[PDB]
Amino acid sequence: ALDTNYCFSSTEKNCCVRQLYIDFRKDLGWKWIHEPKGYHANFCLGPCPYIWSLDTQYSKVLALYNQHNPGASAAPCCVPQALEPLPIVYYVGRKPKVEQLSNMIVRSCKCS
Amino acid sequence: ALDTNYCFSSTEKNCCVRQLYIDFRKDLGWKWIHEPKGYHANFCLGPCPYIWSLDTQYSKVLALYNQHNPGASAAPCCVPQALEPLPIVYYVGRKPKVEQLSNMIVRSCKCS
Amino acid sequence: AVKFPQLCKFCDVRFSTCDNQKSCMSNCSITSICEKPQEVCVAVWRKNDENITLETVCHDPKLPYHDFILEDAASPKCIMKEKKKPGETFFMCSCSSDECNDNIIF
Amino acid sequence: AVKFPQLCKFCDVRFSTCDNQKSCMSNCSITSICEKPQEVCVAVWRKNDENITLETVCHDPKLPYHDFILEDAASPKCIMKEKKKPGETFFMCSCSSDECNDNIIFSE
Amino acid sequence: ALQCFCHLCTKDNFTCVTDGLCFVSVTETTVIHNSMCIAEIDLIPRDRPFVCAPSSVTTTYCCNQDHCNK
Amino acid sequence: ALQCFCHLCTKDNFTCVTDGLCFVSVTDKVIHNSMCIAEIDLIPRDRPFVCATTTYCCNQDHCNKI
Repeated sequence: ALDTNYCFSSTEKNCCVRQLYIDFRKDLGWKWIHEPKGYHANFCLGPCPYIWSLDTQYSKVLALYNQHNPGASAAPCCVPQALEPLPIVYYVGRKPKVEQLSNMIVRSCKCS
Repeated sequence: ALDTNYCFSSTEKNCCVRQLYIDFRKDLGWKWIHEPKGYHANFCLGPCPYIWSLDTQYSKVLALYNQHNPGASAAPCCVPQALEPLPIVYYVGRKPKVEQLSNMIVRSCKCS
Repeated sequence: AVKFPQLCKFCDVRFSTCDNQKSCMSNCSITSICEKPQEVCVAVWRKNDENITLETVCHDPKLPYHDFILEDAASPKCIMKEKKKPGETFFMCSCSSDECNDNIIF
Repeated sequence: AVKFPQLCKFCDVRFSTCDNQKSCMSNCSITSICEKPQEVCVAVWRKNDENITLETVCHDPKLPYHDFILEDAASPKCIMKEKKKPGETFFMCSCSSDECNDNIIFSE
Repeated sequence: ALQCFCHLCTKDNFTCVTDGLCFVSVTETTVIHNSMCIAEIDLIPRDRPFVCAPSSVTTTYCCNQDHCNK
Repeated sequence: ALQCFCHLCTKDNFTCVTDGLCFVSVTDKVIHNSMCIAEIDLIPRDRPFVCATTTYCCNQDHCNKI
């Protein structure tokens, strides 16, 4: 529900997972990661109309409100929900440590 | 991290719980709730600069990304972390019914 | 599809003073969700001799409330129609919209 | 307070092409976190007769590398302070700044 | 055992099994209508869930039969 | 096991207990922020990116400068 399987396969303006490449050195500033030089992380973007994948009840109550008060600076935000790891390789001295970076990529999003 | 106690006492103009009152009959359009007639739900609002109640590693990455890239449209979002129930009284027929609406109040926020 | 009940005023027989007026407010705090989907809104107004009553309930149109089959049970508004009864005035109405029996229409 | 290990180039001894220049660029494709938090970066430029070799590693300043005291091991930059060694030229710098041994110096 | 039609359920047959009801809403654009499953635990109140009593240019309605989501 | 100085911990005597370190930064006015960091968040361990406008990650109790 609102994962890459859907968002990448279909097309729409509402909250959904979007494409977003990231170079570690240039965008994050990190210089310690040996591999990869970057990765695909994606990100959540798009309005959250009423009843469009609203996480909890407060999510709906907030949408309803907004719907009745158009432009009220108060509504659900399109944020991540399922995050995945990222296999990396960095050097500690001479022996390269190969480990996984947790919650680095996004699988799905949700309005809340 | 950002909670009711912190942000109702001060003014951080950064991601945190703002104050919001919702009138069932005029804000949401519900006429089935006998009591209360409204309640303080609040909401979350404000930017998410690097290391400012960033929830997950991905949030840390998105922030660091938006830092090296201005107006990137991709940055952590101020969204609720702790939701709380709201006891309400509504009549089903002649019978006075009482229940707790789970996740209706926001007591804290976070960047995601 | 699925059928859901509607909102109606449900204060039953209560005191009232709405008199010789076009419209008045049932102004009873209790607004309820009718138990039965088929049920509609109903509002009775009575003034026997030395006082005034005012009933507000839900009621399946199939049955007759006080020997009066709900005529306008599908009506949008609560059209206060009249009914003759011995030794008492008898105004009764019905409707099919939400909280319709809150505003009587003489 | 905590004292964290910094990043340094760590390709050991590789064939180089750096010569007769005001400054060269190590170009080690390996940036590592020094095991020992006290360690610093090092850069050894040993030109034998025909071949030249550059060495980039992490190293504890409290020790002598190739029989030399790391006196410049507190500098943020890597300025090659030439030494004297038989049958070849020998420059050696050491600094304390993330990837400071990636840009060796003899100029300005 | 209800089984409704759901569109966000890509690699899931485009269907989902709920213990509550099926939901379908059509909105006017310039036709976007999505369908989903809503568990009974999120029907509030059960007797008359506000989720199934649509708000303002939209047309939503609930149904308790398999794939009744249009 | 540890015990650090927290900033947002209003109704908690401005403190917290973790097993990692105490984070602190600095800065036209001037402000700065202190907080806790679990040892699970210390990625990568040998040199957590969060710890390396200034930044300190002391390893003691209530060791947050100003």
